[PDB]
Amino acid sequence: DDANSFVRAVERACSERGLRLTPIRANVLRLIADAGKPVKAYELLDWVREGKGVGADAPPTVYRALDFLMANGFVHKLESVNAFVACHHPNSAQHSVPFLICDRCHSAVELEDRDVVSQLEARAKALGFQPQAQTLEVHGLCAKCAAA
Amino acid sequence: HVDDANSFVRAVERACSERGLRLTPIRANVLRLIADAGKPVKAYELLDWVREGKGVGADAPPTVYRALDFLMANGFVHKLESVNAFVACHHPNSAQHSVPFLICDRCHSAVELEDRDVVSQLEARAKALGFQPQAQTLEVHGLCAKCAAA
Ligand SMILES: [Zn+2]
Ligand SMILES: [Zn+2]
Repeated sequence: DDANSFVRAVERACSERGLRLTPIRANVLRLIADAGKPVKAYELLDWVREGKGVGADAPPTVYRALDFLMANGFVHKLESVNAFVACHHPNSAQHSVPFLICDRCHSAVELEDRDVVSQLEARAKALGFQPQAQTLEVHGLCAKCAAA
Repeated sequence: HVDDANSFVRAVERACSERGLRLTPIRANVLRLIADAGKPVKAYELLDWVREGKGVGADAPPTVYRALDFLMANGFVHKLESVNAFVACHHPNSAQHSVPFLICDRCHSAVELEDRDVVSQLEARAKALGFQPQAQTLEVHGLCAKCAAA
């Protein structure tokens, strides 16, 4: 229900935004949702292929589906560990620390300064948000994308 | 070719290409109107400007509000609750004293983070983690208490 909660929020978001979930995009979304942990690009391709030997999606098609999710902010690249993670959503605890994500490149870094976060979360609760129903995200621009 | 608000419209158009979104004329029209205005814009005002820009044949109000919902749902435009008016996303090099926004990802309502102490620390942490808080003001994304309860 963790994974179903993620799929439902992205489907709801796509409906609202005018985005289209083709079959591969829904397939990839489901595999990422059912992982519940960061995913390597090679694991996603293996999983997509596990269905049919010959009738499998070509790798570029699989990775364009992953880029679609990243570009729309449903998935980030945790470059810490060279893997892909679902956006924060109304999910469980025990792996929830805010993400800092770049607008252009969709890499994420985890904000691990407990008192900066705690202050940020306090400000947001006072201002009408629920930092514990959904872990916050900070969105900005990385130094590397800023250089161009 | 493109100055500073024109860069913003360009980058939204590029983002549409990478995301799988269609930027119709009315969507580009409302975006450019919001971007060129500097100050938050009321909805009735965009509707005014859209009619003034076109004249005979103007888009009906439902078309203009749906284009605004498109822009909000995709995070290019927020509704600033305090002034009940719309503002562009934070974007690169807009030259001003801008402050970070806190946006609900469900209703697209935003509020400014006016706590200098908390903002200063966040930007300091972001600079330490590899980001450029001066190249583009930070946004914080969360779920509002009202949207959470519904
Ligand atoms: Zn980047
Ligand atoms: Zn809300």
